Amino acid sequence: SRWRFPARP
Amino acid sequence: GLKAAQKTLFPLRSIDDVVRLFAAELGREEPDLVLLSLVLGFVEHFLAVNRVIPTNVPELTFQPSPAPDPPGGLTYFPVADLSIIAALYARFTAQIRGAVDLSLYPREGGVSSRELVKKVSDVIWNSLSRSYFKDRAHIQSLFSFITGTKLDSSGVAFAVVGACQALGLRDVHLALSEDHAWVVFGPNGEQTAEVTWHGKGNEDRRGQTVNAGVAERSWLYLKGSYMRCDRKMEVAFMVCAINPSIDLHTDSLELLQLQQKLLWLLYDLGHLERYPMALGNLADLEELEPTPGRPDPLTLYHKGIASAKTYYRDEHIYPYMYLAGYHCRNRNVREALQAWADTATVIQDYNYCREDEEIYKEFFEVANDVIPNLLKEAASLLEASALQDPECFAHLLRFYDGICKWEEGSPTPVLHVGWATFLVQSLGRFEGQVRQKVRIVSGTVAGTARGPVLTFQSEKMKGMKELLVATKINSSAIKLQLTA
Repeated sequence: SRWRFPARP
Repeated sequence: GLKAAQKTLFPLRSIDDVVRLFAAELGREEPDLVLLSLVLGFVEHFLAVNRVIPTNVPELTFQPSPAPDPPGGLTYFPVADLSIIAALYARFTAQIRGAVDLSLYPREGGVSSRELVKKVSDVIWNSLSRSYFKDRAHIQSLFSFITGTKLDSSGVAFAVVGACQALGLRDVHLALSEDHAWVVFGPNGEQTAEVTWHGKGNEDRRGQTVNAGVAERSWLYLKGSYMRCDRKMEVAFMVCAINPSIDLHTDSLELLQLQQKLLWLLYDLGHLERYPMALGNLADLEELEPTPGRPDPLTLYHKGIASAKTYYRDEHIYPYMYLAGYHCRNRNVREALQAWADTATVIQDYNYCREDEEIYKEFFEVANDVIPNLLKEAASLLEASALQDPECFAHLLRFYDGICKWEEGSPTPVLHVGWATFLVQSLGRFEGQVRQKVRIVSGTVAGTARGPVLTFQSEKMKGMKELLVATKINSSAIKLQLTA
């Protein structure tokens, strides 16, 4: 994961 | 600039030492986000971003300790000199108090002007770098902001809020939907502001209000049931923003332990109570590396859904997605299809809008990849059951129902021909003997005086309650119905 919205599943 | 009661807790030489700063900063009335972000960012940097140890920087030191599993001899940790951390703190505060002066912003007893907020916003926004990709890893913290000027979408909103704490404004807070961030402020915190961009498109609505997005019933804004944070919740967000990814396939052990522990800390302090997604993250963590004396993952996913229903009108999608995942990964088709249906049950009272692309893709994967793959796998496990339970067939149907209802009253159409092939194919994955044991009733009498049952809510799914229960699935027909 490079960047996903924080706390996303 | 820093208080003495905070300085004393330095320097940090282990994951534990870090937890102390958080448990101690969390016990004050105004936890310092700027301080906690810097520490986190600092730590995450030498652990995930640049792991090679510099030997020419007498100011930066590392701390040896026994490595977790039998594998390895010694592990190294970046010692957080008080000097280094305080230097960054001061640099941040200078940019702020030095680029905005509260001299001209009369606050009538504990409120902040919309002009002040929109200013602090601009201050941070214009401080941003010109040359960088907005989706890259490890630019969420203020350590990133102050150091390289790089910040990601959500990280910008966090910065704006931290900046306001630095200026003394204690009414400005982080507002969190499932895919967006903005700022809330005012007396009783009902006034809102947009501070960061959304999606690939640099399209911002800065200075504008969320009222329009809440109005149009889009999932980005959760029909107004989005999170309104407090200092404590914003610290949680921060912990959840920790990105333990070293590489596409590699993860930092220390950063995982760190984030896992800090979530418990927050859980025991009860600060996870109104943060469903946090409960989810904590859960997923545990599944992989459980800690002794703590509840099961499954326990946690539910405490997460409980929170959604209690404090957010059960209008959140992810607490189900989280759970459906757990089962799917743990090969429990029945329980999985159940939760995916529960998901569509929420999405059905929304509208698919321009900015809701992320959740669209999340259903598209489930509907077209993940589910047709649990079924494909199931059609081979009995041949060597659940593929023969009507209730599961209902779950699947209810799932599609919700997605159909969702589409209703929407700008952009959800369903297209490509959704059909996997509906047809997933139906065919169930024997007619079973697809007929499901009672598709509309309604016997309403109210009350003084196989399994299933009622559709979508006019689309209603018109097909017969084709879905045939012995021969009319491919051509279900297609031309699903899309209209």
